[PDB]
Amino acid sequence: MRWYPWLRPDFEKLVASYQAGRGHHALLIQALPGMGDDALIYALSRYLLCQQPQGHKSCGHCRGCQLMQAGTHPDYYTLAPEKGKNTLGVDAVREVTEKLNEHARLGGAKVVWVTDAALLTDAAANALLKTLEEPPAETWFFLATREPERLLATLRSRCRLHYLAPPPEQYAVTWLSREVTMSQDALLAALRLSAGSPGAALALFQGDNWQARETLCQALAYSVPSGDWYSLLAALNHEQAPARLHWLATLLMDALKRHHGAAQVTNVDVPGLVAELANHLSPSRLQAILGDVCHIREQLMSVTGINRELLITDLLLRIEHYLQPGVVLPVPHL
Amino acid sequence: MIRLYPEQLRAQLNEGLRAAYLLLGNDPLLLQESQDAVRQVAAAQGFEEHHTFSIDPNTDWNAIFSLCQAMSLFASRQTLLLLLPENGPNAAINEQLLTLTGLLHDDLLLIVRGNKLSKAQENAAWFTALANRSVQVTCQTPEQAQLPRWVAARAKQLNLELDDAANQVLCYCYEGNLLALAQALERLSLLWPDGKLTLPRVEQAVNDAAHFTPFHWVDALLMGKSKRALHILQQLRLEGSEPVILLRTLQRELLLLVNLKRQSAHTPLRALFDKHRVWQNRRGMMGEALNRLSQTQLRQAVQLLTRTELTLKQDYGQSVWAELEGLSLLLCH
Amino acid sequence: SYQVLARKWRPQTFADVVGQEHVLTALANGLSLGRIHHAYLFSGTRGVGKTSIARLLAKGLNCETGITATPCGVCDNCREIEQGRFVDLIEIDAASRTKVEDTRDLLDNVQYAPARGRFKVYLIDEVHMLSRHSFNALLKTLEEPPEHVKFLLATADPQKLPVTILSRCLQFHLKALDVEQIRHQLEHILNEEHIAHEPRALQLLARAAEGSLRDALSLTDQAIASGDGQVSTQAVSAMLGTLDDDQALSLVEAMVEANGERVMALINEAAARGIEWEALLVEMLGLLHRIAMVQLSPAALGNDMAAIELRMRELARTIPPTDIQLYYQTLLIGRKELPYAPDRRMGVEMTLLRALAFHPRM
Amino acid sequence: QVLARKWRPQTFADVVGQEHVLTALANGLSLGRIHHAYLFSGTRGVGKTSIARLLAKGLNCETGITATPCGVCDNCREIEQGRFVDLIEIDAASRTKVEDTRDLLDNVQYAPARGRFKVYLIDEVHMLSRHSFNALLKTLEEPPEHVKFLLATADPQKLPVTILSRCLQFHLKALDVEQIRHQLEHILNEEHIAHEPRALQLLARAAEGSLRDALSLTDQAIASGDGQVSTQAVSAMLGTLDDDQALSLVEAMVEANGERVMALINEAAARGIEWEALLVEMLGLLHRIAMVQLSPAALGNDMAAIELRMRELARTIPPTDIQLYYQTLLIGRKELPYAPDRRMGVEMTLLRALAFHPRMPLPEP
Amino acid sequence: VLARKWRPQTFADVVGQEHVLTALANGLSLGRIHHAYLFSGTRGVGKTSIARLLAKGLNCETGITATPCGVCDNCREIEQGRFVDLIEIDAASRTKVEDTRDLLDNVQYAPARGRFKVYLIDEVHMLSRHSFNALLKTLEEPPEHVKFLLATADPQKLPVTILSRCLQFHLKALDVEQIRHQLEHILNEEHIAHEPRALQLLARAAEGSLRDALSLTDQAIASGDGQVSTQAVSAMLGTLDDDQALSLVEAMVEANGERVMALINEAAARGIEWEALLVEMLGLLHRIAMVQLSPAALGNDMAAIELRMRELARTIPPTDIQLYYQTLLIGRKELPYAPDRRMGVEMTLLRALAFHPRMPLPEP
DNA sequence: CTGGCCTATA
DNA sequence: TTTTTATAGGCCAG
Ligand SMILES: Nc1ncnc2c1ncn2[C@@H]1O[C@H](COP(=O)(O)OP(=O)(O)O)[C@@H](O)[C@H]1O
Ligand SMILES: Nc1ncnc2c1ncn2[C@@H]1O[C@H](COP(=O)(O)OP(=O)(O)O)[C@@H](O)[C@H]1O
Ligand SMILES: Nc1ncnc2c1ncn2[C@@H]1O[C@H](COP(=O)(O)OP(=O)(O)O)[C@@H](O)[C@H]1O
Ligand code: BEF
Ligand code: BEF
Ligand code: BEF
Ligand SMILES: [Mg+2]
Ligand SMILES: [Mg+2]
Ligand SMILES: [Mg+2]
Ligand SMILES: [Zn+2]
Ligand SMILES: [Zn+2]
Ligand SMILES: [Zn+2]
Ligand SMILES: [Zn+2]
Repeated sequence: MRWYPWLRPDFEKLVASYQAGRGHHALLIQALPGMGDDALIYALSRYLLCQQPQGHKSCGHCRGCQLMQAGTHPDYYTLAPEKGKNTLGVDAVREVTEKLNEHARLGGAKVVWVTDAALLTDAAANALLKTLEEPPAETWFFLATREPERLLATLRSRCRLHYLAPPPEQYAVTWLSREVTMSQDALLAALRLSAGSPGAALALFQGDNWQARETLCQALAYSVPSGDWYSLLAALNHEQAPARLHWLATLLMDALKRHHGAAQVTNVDVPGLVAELANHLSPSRLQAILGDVCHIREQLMSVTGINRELLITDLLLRIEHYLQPGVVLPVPHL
Repeated sequence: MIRLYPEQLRAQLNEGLRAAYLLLGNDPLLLQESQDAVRQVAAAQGFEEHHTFSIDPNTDWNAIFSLCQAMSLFASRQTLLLLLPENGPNAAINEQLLTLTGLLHDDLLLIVRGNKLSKAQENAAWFTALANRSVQVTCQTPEQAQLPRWVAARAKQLNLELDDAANQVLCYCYEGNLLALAQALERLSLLWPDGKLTLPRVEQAVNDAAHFTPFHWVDALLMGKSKRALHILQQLRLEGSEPVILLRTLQRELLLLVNLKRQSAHTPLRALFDKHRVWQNRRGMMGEALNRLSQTQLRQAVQLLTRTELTLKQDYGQSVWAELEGLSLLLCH
Repeated sequence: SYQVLARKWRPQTFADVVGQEHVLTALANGLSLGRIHHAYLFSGTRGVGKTSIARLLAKGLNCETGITATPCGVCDNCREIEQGRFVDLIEIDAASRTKVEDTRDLLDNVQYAPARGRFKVYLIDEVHMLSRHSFNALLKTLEEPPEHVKFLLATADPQKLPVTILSRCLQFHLKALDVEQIRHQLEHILNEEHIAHEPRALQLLARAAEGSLRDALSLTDQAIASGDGQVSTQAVSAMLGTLDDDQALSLVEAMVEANGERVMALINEAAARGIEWEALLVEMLGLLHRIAMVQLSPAALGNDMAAIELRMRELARTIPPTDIQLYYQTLLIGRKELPYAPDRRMGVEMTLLRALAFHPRM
Repeated sequence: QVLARKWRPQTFADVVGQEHVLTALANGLSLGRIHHAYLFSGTRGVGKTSIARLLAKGLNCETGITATPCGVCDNCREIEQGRFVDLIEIDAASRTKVEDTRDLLDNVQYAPARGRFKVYLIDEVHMLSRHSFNALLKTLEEPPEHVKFLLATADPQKLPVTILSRCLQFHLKALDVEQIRHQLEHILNEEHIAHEPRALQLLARAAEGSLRDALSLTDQAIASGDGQVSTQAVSAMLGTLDDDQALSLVEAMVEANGERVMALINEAAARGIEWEALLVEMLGLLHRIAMVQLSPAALGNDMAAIELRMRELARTIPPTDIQLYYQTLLIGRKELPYAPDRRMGVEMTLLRALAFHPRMPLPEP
Repeated sequence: VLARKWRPQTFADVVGQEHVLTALANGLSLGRIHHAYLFSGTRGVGKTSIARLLAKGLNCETGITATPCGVCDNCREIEQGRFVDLIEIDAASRTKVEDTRDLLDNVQYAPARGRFKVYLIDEVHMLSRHSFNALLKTLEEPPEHVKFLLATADPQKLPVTILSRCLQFHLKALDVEQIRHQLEHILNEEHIAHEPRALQLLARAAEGSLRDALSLTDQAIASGDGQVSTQAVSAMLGTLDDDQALSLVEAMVEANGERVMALINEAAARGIEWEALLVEMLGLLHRIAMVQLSPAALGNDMAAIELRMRELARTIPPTDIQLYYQTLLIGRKELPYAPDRRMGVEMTLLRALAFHPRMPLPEP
């Protein structure tokens, strides 16, 4: 969990309110992945739990800070998911909501960090509602998401919103150039793939990840001219599919942008693949395929347990059908 | 080690008893029947004390040290039974067994029930040094091919006279559930002392109760026999099979079909099967399929199997069984 | 002893409640007539007075002064309810205590008479989460409680309750609070709190409340931290994501002119200014609506548009009504499906791109 | 106090509808042919619990097993107050487990304390675990002479077939607009409460077949209208608007005249009427119209004041056209959540109507 | 009660089931008694009735016989309810192991009246794993004076390790005539008036169960005030119709709009959940479209609905069938938005009707 | 009253 | 060679 420089002022504004004792008991921070909301919170958590605060700072030498420092501090609850899983269940919430009525087991404040509100089960969300509207005293909640609009209506209105806007593109690229050594064009794409978030950007270069985009790009460079899109299975069928599908989505879109002669593309670093999409596919089909590729991505992410291989396979067999002349293409609904 | 089919057992247990009787297989009736044929003849050779013992990996190193002790001379002859885990003899139990292999008396008679064994499980020292001493009984069930003979065989041992056509009708109704086929004859001989089981006579005394695995279904699809399929579905329902399982087993195959069908333009049929490690007995069946089904039908099958996966796990839908009845028909044109 | 506005200002007497005047009336009305039911159910969207009112009805039943519709708030009994400490208002977090075993306990302790109050009032909130079995356990008792017992159910999502449960209740559907309703209330509060505000920023806040007082109060408390102490127009608008009127129209224009290169290039400067995408889409839906309207009668364009009106009327004259509906339609669906696409930006891009390639008919 | 509870019929005479159930029972008590497992089913509020209790009351009446219990003998009055030591009203939804059912069984053998019969009435019986169902099986097929089972439930399909085959099933039907109305009147009269005759038609309808839903609705009508059940009160509470203004906008729409459509919306707007509400009454009308086309007598009994005009519309407009207006007004609904502004959305929906109007489209450039 | 009174006390008295009875007869007759019988089949087709006869014929004072006498002390004693050596366990209320262990501790002591100790375990599917294990031990080593008659409607639940120790007799469902005849018999003996077709309607409604039949009659006899009339029975069965969805498919294809909108009204009384009617219809349409690809697509399941279905299949155009289908699915997609769920289903059929290919809707 | 096991609903 | 998941209700042996 790292701390990024673009947090300083967001932190300094949020602590302030707390420092006055007028902090809001239920802050929902919205940040892209990799924007460092987890560290922004930690900072806020640590400050709330330290018994000898040096202004904004946590001292390190008080009992509180020590315990916090060593995993175990009785009054800090983390609500992430069970290790094997990707939802955050109701039973897990209910422990935290109960123990919260016990006087602070070290007579301080109690802080609850909900790592990603998106992961609250529908049942977990509601269970959180009454405690969240009116917690005991000196209780402090922190939740985070990508997208507040995906969050239970009633949960949303008990929180105060704080927006973690990402730094200017320029700043972020200069940030990056100092962490990885890649082409300028590269950074820029990685960054743009990542909706602006440096570090979410940076994370692309760290994994097996960028090596795998190059593989998607290679494969794609073949399917386009030839019409073999089932050929993509191998580069897409992988646990990281939602991400790689999103990569493919942005390529289709960049091509659609060139059919319109737009200045920004996203995949700045592969303007050759972008052009070949523009050349061998009609607007009508670039667009339709963009449609389906996103729509599956959603399902792949939002349907518990759904079979990746079957879904990606059907998507590829079906794209090939769209390629045929005169087939009827998909048009969003409702 | 004298390998046997349950029918043959009765005779080679009369010749000579042997220190070890290995009952291996899957079929619930061939096991019970064999089991009992042995216990019966053991009492009758002086055996009073009979002990049973199910071996989980749960049996401690104190539960297997109360079995090795369970055989000391001279006690009136005792019949020690052992039951087996799903996996068979693990590395922990592969060794406990080794301890029993040399403790063999005319006083202690070993009986062992369970599934078939992995080939290097069978070839694990203790088992082959039991080998010239032991008898082994194949209890696998007969399949849609091998089955009628087993019926016309049992039919005769119960001295009943079955017709070509009545045989056909028992095999349809009771496939994969011998224990019901067996009572089927028992019930028919009480019905008619004649012993003559004309078709129409046997017809009236039957009920439909086959047991299939999801594999049976995909096979019927692969070979384009639709009426068979639909029967399999209807029975798979009433046994309450998780339909999720059906989806996934149809898919391993339907996706493989997609992928063969494509490449089959470029590389010969045979090289492809090799490429993919396609079990030999499956291979003729597969080609049949690849021949009847277009590269489009396959695609429609894939789209339609996908709609029913979503319909199941996203929409929490009822449809599923009927969506599969229909998928099943599509793959048979 | 600080607490968020959203919490402090919970109406503590009927007199202090905003709107919902049809509920407040039948409640006060029945309390007075003597026609007091045993199972009131309270519904509506988040933050419009559901459980604030339940709690008010409970003070009203138990008040030391008498069963009233206008409860004092100055007897041991109203104070205790205010603070949650009152023994004979049993408040259940249904969303937490959903299990039958739990609600069967509830029942086993109904037969017993009230401690210090006149009625034993069960307030089951977020009631839509009780299990199926829990709902049915209540069936017999909810229909036929002891004379000393009253049930007050509240939920945001009443669709989810079995129809057998509804049959047995009086259902009061609280309306969403009106834009002005929310606004006057915002004014009052910021005044009593002694905080500086600018009229037009209350305007933006009420709109953005999207019908809900709590929502509204939470936005306000966000204004007050973001704003350094003031709730100014400048501040709220930066925070909310509000648009300067030109940028929206320019996009509508480039959109109908099938001008790809410009729609994208124009979204890109929007991206840089940090615009709230759902706002864009909405403002855009709004202009398309004017336009289609004017085409009906020329006088339907507002005084409010003056600086735009030249560009509006053109779009009205040029573009066929039919083709404007497809534009509206397409951006509406696009807003709906917005939070599902991989970025918010990418969603606006797929949406406008789709719309772009309409222009020529045949 | 509370209507829904006060008016529970206390004799068969007092029960509304359900002739087919009432007749059968009565025909059978005097006929001396009396089952041991009666099962009562049908939607909420149609009289199953109250019939069940009436049967019990009739089975034990000190005068004799009779279809017309006397409502005065100790047993009758006692059953009415719910404190009769031989009518065991079992709340199946709390006693759901087997170990519970087993206790009920253990005490079946024992003979009644005061009456001809020990009557178990097992209400909301569909909640019993699978286990406790089968536990009932044998005792339900072959009880003792002095035992009777009255099962009642909202949904019977939940009951194992093995249970059903064992009992007489009386499925009470939901109630006619007219049947409910008559009752709502009787009660309001007897209870001395001023009412407008139409407020009753309006409630009887909103009741959606349920007599309880009806009374519950009336109760809060009495409260909303302050001691009076008035049409203004009722349609306020129901979100109906009084029927002219809805229809008038439909007509304006089919007649393609925009000015009036928009005007009628501006007028809807000063009243503040609820936007989804309006869209709904309109589909609500567009339907009855498509309906009346099909079968003529099908036009409702509630809209006498509007029929002249409705009839006219069914006459003059092609079904294919009407399915269009409904379609269009429907997705309008689907869209309303997402439209910028709930009004704007309703406005825009009708504009779509005019732009795609079949008989006089909006003017192309 | 009819269901109780007319319980066969003699083998002759039993309806159908001839393939069980005959084997039982001959086994008693020819000295072949298994140590354990299991009787299965659906609700009310003779499962336990036959169990209780095997007991009479097993202990008759005349001897072991196919033709028990029903008059000896032992035979009226069992007919009655209290025969010292017929232990009829209600295995559903006594399922725990404690209870089964205690039953079986007395298995060893001899029978104090007749030839055999007969344990008659009914609705036996309910016993625990552990109560089965315990039962098994005694069925593997049956005492001689002991026999075990096991009955359950759902045998699929007994362990394979028990099914393998009982001769299992699967009772058949009774045929419409088989049921009709017994109806006529009984109704006459009780001296009760009936029209030929009232009985044909009852038997059909019973769905193959002789109990569901007698239960349906007792009630019939009430609605008729002592007479079983077609006027009357037809009435009562319409009270109880599952019908509504299959019926609307038939009445939709035939363009009969009064019958279509009256069925929609019939549905409202029975008190339907509307999105559910729709779904039974889409689901019927599907099932039919497949009995167009093969006959085998109609289930073991379908029987009472069945005759109707095969005819619906023959007499329809399969391009038409996917036509209706598109319209119903859309009505569904539309139904939460339609103003009244009822109105929704109505306008969905009204749409189905005006866009009828075969006989369209009249235009002004 | 725990831990093993089964089931139904969404 | 045989499989979605989160929450719930429930039965049983010892
Ligand atoms: N009608 C209203 N009048 C005044 N304040 C209100 C009203 N509705 C909501 N609020 C504000 O919203 C906060 C939460 O309200 P609450 O009554 O819990 O809404 P809910 O219906 O969602 O339970 C209250 O504390 C109060 O500040
Ligand atoms: N047939 C009916 N006749 C008169 N009142 C009825 C009838 N059905 C329902 N009610 C009214 O609704 C109340 C609740 O009825 P109840 O019989 O409990 O319905 P349920 O069938 O759902 O148990 C009754 O007390 C009565 O006032
Ligand atoms: N074959 C049959 N002959 C005559 N009556 C029957 C027959 N089957 C069922 N019945 C009727 O149903 C009643 C109960 O039958 P039963 O044998 O207990 O059904 P189950 O198989 O469900 O235990 C009997 O009293 C009898 O009246
Ligand atoms: F937040 Be409220 F109870 F909808
Ligand atoms: F109100 Be009823 F018993 F469903
Ligand atoms: F007694 Be049966 F199985 F209904
Ligand atoms: Mg609330
Ligand atoms: Mg009731
Ligand atoms: Mg039985
Ligand atoms: Zn510190
Ligand atoms: Zn007071
Ligand atoms: Zn009386
Ligand atoms: Zn006799």
